[PDB]
Amino acid sequence: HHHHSGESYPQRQDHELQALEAIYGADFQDLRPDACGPVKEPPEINLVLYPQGLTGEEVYVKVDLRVKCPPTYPDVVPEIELKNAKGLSNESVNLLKSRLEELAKKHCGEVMIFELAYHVQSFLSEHN
Amino acid sequence: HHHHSGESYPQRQDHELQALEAIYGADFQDLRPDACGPVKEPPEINLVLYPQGLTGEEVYVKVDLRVKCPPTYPDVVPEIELKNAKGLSNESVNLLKSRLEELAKKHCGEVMIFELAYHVQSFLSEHN
Repeated sequence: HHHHSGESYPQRQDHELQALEAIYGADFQDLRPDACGPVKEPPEINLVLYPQGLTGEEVYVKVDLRVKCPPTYPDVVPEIELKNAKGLSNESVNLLKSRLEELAKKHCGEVMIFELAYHVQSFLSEHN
Repeated sequence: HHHHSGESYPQRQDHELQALEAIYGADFQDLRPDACGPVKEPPEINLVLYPQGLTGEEVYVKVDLRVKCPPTYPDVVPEIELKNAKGLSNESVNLLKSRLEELAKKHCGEVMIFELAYHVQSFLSEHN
């Protein structure tokens, strides 16, 4: 009745955060403060995302992907927010948020932030 | 004229392998032998993939995702192969391979093995 990997929800979430930091690096940020105790707060991360395959150093379209993973993630959808949108209209931001929440529902059962991030990168490329 | 991350192709490929090992763990395998010299062969990995959100311990449909990344990856598509297919017909395996190579073409410019792996997991769930 448990996931085939045999890992708990915190281990699956912690492994995804390590994977996100390895690929995105400085564009990834764990917004949780350094806890002096043994309790780990639910992960809240920020991903600065650019159009797919962006080159150079001059950006025109970008947005920050704010993801808060509840304890039952990824068996439940995470809290998705879009911040610091640049070069996007209000209708395009609402559309992207609706598509991400729709993607998150179909992605339940597996960690999904990598798929949400690529969906944003592909979306930004279509509006660039 | 270079990627916005400022990282080279080997660094982007090595970061993806570290991310893949963190999430998939034992289902991920680097098929490159341990080189005693300083030259790193092109990454050739194997991903044992199951239907999305598979529970229990009894598997019915599964396949291994064989990916070989050329030096210019991800600016060029990687070599994709499907091995050890279980519960899938020959037509379904050829379809999955065609969809993965189509996905890889649209994903050029960013690392894509995570998107290829989820596409397989979602595909296996539709044939389960």
